[PDB]
Amino acid sequence: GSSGSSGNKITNLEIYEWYHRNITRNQAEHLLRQESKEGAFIVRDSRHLGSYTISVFMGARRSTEAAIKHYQIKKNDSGQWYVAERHAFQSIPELIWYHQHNAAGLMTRLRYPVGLMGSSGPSSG
Repeated sequence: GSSGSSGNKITNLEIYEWYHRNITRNQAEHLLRQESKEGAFIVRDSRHLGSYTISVFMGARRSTEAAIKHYQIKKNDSGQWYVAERHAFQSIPELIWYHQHNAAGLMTRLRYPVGLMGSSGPSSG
């Protein structure tokens, strides 16, 4: 089971921008699609569980199509978050703290930290 508690939680992500909360698969990807540039990454919650998933834009090879990956952040017995299942951290905002400078997990070096306030994008129709 999963039931929150009374009051605000210690962990604060909303403060950041790369932490896209209150979104869904479509949103995560959609946002990246707008950037369509290697690096565009983000962080959302797993409607399934109280976890967090990182959505990065890989982009096709011949820049002809779009590519978006989804790295689910799991936790080990040591209650540490990890994406590459090789480097465990103590806080969510800590795992990406380094990654940004150096992936360190067969992942692209985050370049464009897609934040809540997106740059700009046209509307369907």
